[PDB]
Amino acid sequence: VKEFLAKAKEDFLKKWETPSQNTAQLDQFDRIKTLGTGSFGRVMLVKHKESGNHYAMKILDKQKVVKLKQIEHTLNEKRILQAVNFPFLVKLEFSFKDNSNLYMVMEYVAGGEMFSHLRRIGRFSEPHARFYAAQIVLTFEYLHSLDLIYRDLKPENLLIDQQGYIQVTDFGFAKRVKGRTWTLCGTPEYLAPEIILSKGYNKAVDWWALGVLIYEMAAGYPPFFADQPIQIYEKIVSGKVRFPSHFSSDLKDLLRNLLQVDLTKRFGNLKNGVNDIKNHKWFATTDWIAIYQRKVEAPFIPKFKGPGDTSNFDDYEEEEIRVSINEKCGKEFTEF
Amino acid sequence: TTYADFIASGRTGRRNAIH
Ligand SMILES: Nc1ncnc2c1ncn2[C@@H]1O[C@H](COP(=O)(O)OP(=O)(O)O)[C@@H](O)[C@H]1O
Ligand SMILES: [Mg+2]
Ligand SMILES: [Mg+2]
Repeated sequence: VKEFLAKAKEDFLKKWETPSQNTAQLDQFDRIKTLGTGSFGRVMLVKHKESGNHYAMKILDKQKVVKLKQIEHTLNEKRILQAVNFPFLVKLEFSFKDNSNLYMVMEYVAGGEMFSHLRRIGRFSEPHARFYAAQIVLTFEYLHSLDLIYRDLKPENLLIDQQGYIQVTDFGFAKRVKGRTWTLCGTPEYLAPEIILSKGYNKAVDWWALGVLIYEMAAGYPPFFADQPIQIYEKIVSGKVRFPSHFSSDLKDLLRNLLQVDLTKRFGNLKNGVNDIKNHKWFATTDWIAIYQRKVEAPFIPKFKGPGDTSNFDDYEEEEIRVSINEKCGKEFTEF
Repeated sequence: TTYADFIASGRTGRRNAIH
């Protein structure tokens, strides 16, 4: 563990300093179906001609990135994603750009969003939630050791793979920062109090968001919800959280230490760091090594009828990919 | 119930980010 994170940092630093660039072209792919939309872009299933592999292609309209003031965030997203390598992070296979758009081509995770299965089933049992939570704990351990904050944990950005394991996607708000940072970004239900209160914040916001995720997985609904974000914010800063009757005492004790408004007391941010979380009683039955090596049997395995099957994804309205004869935002995205 | 209140709320679908 201790020595693995040292070797991992060296490969990351090499790619962080000299990122890959322009490793494919749009005409090398056939576009098939939209897998998902987000706040900023669209992700399509594509097939790579020479090879026949299916991939998931994220498409960002440069003008829309500019209008929403996401230039720096989008450059972080590609720079960080092409440099990381971890069993529970989507792999970036190609990236390129044209006159109008930025493209990131990822491995296709056919099992669908955690969001869809969680809403359909209603809630996950604690052993089921724990299996997923352990993968996120290890993923944040790895990312934080590289000085990375993720800042957008939620079931909509978590994908289930063929073996039933998690793949974290969407590095849109990820940032490499050694001190504090100040950007107000993320999803209202998952925002830590210190973000809302315009305090400088650090990697501890990821551990708060983990608490929210575990709650929502096990309860079926977020700990703080309302119809308008403003009322969500008021509940988050008040810190008062109620637990469902069926939560175990161990689960409630862990969540009280993750959903801790006081930065100095929040698990993950203390002297022992992530080991406070790994050593908690709720994880007593968790074999961290076996999870990392993907040797544990997944509690739920999605159905697949073949390569290119999208049945675990919702349908979306398809739109044409337009490319202008004139280059847009050429040098804003020079390093992409 | 809390579940009923959530399911009747406007934020049961996929959630977008704030910026
Ligand atoms: N590697 C992937 N494989 C399959 N589907 C994906 C992949 N990456 C993203 N998606 C789908 O596309 C959606 C949007 O992608 P994301 O990167 O989260 O875009 P945004 O930043 O706009 O939210 C996700 O919620 C998911 O459904
Ligand atoms: Mg997303
Ligand atoms: Mg995003």
